[PDB]
Amino acid sequence: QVQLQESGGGLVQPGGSLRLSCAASGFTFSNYKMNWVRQAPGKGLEWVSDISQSGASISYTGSVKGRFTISRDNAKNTLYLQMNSLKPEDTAVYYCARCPAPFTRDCFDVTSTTYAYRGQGTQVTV
Amino acid sequence: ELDQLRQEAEQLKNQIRDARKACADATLSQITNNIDPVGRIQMRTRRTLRGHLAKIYAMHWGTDSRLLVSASQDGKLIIWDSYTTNKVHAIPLRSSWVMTCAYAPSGNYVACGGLDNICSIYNLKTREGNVRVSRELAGHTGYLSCCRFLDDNQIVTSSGDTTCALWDIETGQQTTTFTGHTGDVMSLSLAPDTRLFVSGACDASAKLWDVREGMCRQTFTGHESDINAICFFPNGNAFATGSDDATCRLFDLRADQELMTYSHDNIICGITSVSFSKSGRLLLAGYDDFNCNVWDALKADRAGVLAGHDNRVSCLGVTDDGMAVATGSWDSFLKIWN
Amino acid sequence: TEDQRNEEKAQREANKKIEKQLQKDKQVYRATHRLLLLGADNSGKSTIVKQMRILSGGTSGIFETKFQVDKVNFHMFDVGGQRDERRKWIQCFNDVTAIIFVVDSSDYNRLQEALNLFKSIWNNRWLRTISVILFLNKQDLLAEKVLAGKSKIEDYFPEFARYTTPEDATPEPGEDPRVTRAKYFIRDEFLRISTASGDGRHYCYPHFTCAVDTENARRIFNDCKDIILQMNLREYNLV
Amino acid sequence: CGLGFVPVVYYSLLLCLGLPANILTVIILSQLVARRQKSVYNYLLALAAADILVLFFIVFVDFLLEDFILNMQMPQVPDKIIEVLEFSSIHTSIWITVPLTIDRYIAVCHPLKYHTVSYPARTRKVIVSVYITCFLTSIPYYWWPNIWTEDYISTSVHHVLIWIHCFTVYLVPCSIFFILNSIIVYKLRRKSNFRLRGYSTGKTTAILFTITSIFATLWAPRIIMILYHLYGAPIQNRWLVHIMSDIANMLALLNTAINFFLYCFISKRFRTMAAATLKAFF
Amino acid sequence: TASIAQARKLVEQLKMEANIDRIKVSKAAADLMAYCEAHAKEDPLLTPVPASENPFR
Ligand SMILES: C[C@H](NC(=O)CNC(=O)c1cccc(Cl)c1)c1ccccc1
Repeated sequence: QVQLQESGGGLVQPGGSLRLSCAASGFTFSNYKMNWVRQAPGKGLEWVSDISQSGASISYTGSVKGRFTISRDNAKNTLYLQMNSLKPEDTAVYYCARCPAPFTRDCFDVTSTTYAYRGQGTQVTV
Repeated sequence: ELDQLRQEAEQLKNQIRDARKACADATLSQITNNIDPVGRIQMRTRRTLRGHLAKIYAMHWGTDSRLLVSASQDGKLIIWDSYTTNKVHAIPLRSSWVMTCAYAPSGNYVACGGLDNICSIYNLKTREGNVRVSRELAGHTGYLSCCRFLDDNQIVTSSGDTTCALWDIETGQQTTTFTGHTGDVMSLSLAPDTRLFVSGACDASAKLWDVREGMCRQTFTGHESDINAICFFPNGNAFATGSDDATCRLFDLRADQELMTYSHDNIICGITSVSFSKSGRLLLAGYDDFNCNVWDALKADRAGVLAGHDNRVSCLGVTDDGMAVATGSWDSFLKIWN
Repeated sequence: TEDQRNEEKAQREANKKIEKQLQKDKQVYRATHRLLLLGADNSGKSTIVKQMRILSGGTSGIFETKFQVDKVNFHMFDVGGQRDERRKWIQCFNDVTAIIFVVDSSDYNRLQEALNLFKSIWNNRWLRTISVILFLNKQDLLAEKVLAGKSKIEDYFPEFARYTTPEDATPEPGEDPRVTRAKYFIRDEFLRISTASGDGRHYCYPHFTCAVDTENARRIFNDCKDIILQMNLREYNLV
Repeated sequence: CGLGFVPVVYYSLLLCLGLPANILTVIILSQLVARRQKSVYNYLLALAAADILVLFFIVFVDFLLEDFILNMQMPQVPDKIIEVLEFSSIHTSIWITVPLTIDRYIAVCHPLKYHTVSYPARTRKVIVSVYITCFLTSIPYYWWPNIWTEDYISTSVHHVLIWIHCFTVYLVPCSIFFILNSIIVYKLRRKSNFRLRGYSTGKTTAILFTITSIFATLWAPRIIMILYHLYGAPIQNRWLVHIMSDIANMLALLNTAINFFLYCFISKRFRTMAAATLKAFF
Repeated sequence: TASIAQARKLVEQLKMEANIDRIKVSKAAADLMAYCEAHAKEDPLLTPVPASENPFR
């Protein structure tokens, strides 16, 4: 089955560095635009960053642009999000989301209702 | 307790995976290599049903395998006579955005739905003869995706609310609801015994339901993306699902897992509509790349391509005698192949 | 075969009637232009709907908005009764002449979400031939917000301080170069997504609207005129 | 005689270069499903059919056979009656291009009110009311002078006939070409278009102007000489009138062949479809 | 409590779905093969029908 399990995450001081990893499983990884989604406490789901199938269409969210650096290892079915210099705003539940359609550059995955292809997520406390 | 709940859910998933692995003896390919290949299959376009102005999402052949209903986004539910290439009816809908249409087994009634969250039933053989809205079935919160008459009184209907509903046209109420999905259920196919149907949703899983009991018996997962097409094998002990990952799977209810993948490398477009032949050897699958495809259900080797549409093909139905297949597509034409 | 012949004539007569009615409906389907209205809850798309309703009737979830200007009638479709997932019912609107996008121009918090939604719309395989008529709604709230402090759009979008207003600007007499810079900065954000794909097959037409902006139906009128014009030029050999 | 030898080879090349092209046009547009969605394809198919009619009739049975192959036919039953239909073919070729330009004017200058006043029913009306009107109003082309038969004497029927020919092939068609094309160029260039339209003139208005320019240039000589036989050179033109009259007719027929490269070969989509369909038989 | 209740519904469904008597895949696949070959002749699209019998030509 489509199973995206999120690793990493934990207690963070205001300015710590974490290697958020997404050990994905259940599909050919190097065919989807994987992207990260946060869940702020008491707030809706927001888009973090995305990386294309190869890694040539990287795009970050406006707020955290230089603080976050996404990187996928297509041969390991994983999605890294190097999060250093974490402010208290980044105290959310991060989600590792996969766009539904293979071989496309867009997807509607900001859905508050449970999107079918999105992991259980980890809480990073800053 | 919640962590314990997730842990025990993981244990149950491991148990079902182990049972599936143990039940897997070999691949269907190995045991059907003793069959001679079917060979190239050529099906010319006998007709081009040309009366639609907008794109066509759904068609459904009648029981007599002669008349069919086609729903287009203009707002029409044109019912044709395939042999005569004649339109016996042209039903003006209310909401132009229709996603489904169903021809009743008896033929007295026709259904249609769509973005209006409503399944509208039209009687054909009324006293005067003019088609009218017999009933207006409300209760779905999401859009409407697939309607299928179980009989003249009941109808199974899938929606964009992740729930299916068994309706009662006589009174307009849901007899029993099927709420076990996670994503939007798109296509559903009824059984030859009209007792267990499936619901293909956007969570890469198709679930088998009991019409009478009302509760899911066995889930079927293995697809990589949302499935928007599903149809039973002619006996009712297997089915196929077509998704946006450019593959078609064959799930076996008796073995409770996938049998074979139907996917080539050069096809990278999602399947839109699936249907079997009267023997279950020609799994036709309509893809987004403006043309259909024909597969050998026992070897996965593609044999035949039903090209000829200028836009996306969206509906696909085989006559109950198997003597024809009609592929309504977004070019507003229903080409009946043979 | 005489009985069969007369029964089949009873079918060809019905076919002729259906053909006549279908040509009559064709003279109605191609004489109207279906429009699709997206946006978020905060975006005052309903205000624009009412304003162009003054210039028709629907309460069944999908609020149709029939309006005509200069003897041509468009048909807006305010579909909002479905869920938050829209990757499957948005495919019904492939033949729509133009997608109308109303963006809440005074919300800095939910503006990246609007750009993400536009990027999804601008790149759908089934929407890649539909031009978008952007509608940056209620510029008055944005003008009040920037002209009162605490409007650090440079905070939520870090590439504002390193930004200068475009030369091809159209400032109203009472405007401030600051609010002008912000309101054209949002426009340039959306056109950045617009001018990144869709190789000359669909265009984003951006327009500024306040709450009470009467001239909204005419703006869509002219934008749709240009859209139809371009599709006819590529429909001929002129291009 | 080189003066009579050049036409033979020129018309051989014209036939072998235009008949296959327009036959391919008919073959491609007979299966193109967009025809029942847009009227321009129907107009183009009509233009191809009229090109078949012209390039067969006038260029073969009047120019190859009748001119330099047979030179034997009795000029009573098969000469004047066949020029009746040959003039009809050329008139149809011109008055199929006319409604096509009217349709383009509608679709460009009034793009939004285009499907309201242009659909494949008025298209059928105007496409079958020009074939018939050309085959009916060319019946008067039974008195064509055949000016070099036996030093004929000019009568009043030839004068009215050539005036009608002028009014039907050049003077009125060029008038309704120029005005429509000039209005299109005006409203498309002198109006503020989209900013990313740097090449908005040399690819659209230049083509739309050269289309009528070449027709006017290649049909001017024939008209001016058929009027020259009316109002010029009673006793002097006889020396070298045949050669340049043939040249004017050659330009007129060359228009019928360039009318392909200006309409069907221009679009990249049509070229790609032709490339895909040229291997259909093999 | 609502999330816990949903988890209880999910675990009940999973327990009911994993407790299904399954039959070996070789047997089911061979059964599909046998059914398909036992109905091959009546299938028109597999072995083409005569032009007279075909109602669409
Ligand atoms: C059918 C017509 N063919 C003709 O009109 C034949 N007439 C003459 O050559 C002629 C007659 C009187 C005076 C002069 Cl200057 C010339 C034609 C149409 C288009 C192209 C070529 C020919």
